[PDB]
Amino acid sequence: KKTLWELVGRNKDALRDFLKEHRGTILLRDIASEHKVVYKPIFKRYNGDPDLIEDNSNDVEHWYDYHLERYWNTPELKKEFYKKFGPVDLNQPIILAKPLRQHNRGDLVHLLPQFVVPVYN
Amino acid sequence: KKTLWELVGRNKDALRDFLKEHRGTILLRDIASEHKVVYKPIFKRYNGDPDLIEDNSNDVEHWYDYHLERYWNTPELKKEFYKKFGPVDLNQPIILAKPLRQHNRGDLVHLLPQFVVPVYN
Repeated sequence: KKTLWELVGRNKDALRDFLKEHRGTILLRDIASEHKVVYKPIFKRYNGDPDLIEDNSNDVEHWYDYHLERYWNTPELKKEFYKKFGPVDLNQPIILAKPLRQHNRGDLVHLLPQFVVPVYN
Repeated sequence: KKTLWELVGRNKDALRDFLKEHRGTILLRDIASEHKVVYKPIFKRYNGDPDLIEDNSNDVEHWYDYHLERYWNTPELKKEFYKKFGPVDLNQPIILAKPLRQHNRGDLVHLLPQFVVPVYN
């Protein structure tokens, strides 16, 4: 697909490398939400790696379900959702990020690589 | 076309007072990008003063170099760029602004006063 998780072929080390390589330019758009917010990933002041939460399949499942339920909530929309994104990848990490919108100083979000596309890749 | 930073005497309190005085009648066109998009100056969350960033001249250099490399990245264009804008002024604040409609980079941009010209209504 065109999502970040497919672009790195479902591999957390490659995801971490990808984000690290484009630290100064990289933005992510949620395409699983109706309101196409673009987000700036958070990086760790130290080693310069992205701030990822690894191995929390519980939170992954929640975010996955949350989107399906909020935005793709009809039998029809549901078949397309699954066509676009596939079944949940419980092994993906969660990316720490802030939405590019006004007054975003506090705002942290958890994004699934499965649901985001790089801007400008 | 005289830039905002020139019009306010390269003084950062002068810049703040200018955006306060013209609130509601000025927009800002980014003239350092290929597409010269017009944005609206963001005012502080519960608002009198413009939402500027004044403490970070590494972010100033980042945005100045960013446009140079993206948009003026031939020998010819780099000359025209420099002749037009001059060296980066590290004393300038960063202007938080938002697009007038849905934008590929999201709904918040950082604009250099050195790279923008006012658009009046």
